[PDB]
Amino acid sequence: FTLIELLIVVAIIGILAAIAIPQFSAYRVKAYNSAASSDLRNLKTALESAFADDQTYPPES
Amino acid sequence: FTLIELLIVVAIIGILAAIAIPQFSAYRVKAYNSAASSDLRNLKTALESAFADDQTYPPES
Repeated sequence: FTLIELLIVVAIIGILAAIAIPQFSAYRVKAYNSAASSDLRNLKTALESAFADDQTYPPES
Repeated sequence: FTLIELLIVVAIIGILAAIAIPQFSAYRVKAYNSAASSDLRNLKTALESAFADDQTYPPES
């Protein structure tokens, strides 16, 4: 509308364009880690189930 | 739901994935042993029954 109105908008667009976007890197690597430790604690039950069938842990591959 | 909610889950999955799984090796070898000593104490009764039939322990094989 008025030149002064178009001077507040550009003064607010500048504000709302920098709101300290956080580093969402550590908060995701923790999920990838806790998939692998879960997966290992599960894998152990398969190994120690299979031993109590065969008196041996499985052959590799 | 919220990023903080997905930060407690990964903080608990990490806990419940390490609960000091014990070594269930000695607690099974004892069973295998007590099968063999039972089996021997039984085998002795067959030998010393067979003697009191024949005046001799059996021939081998």
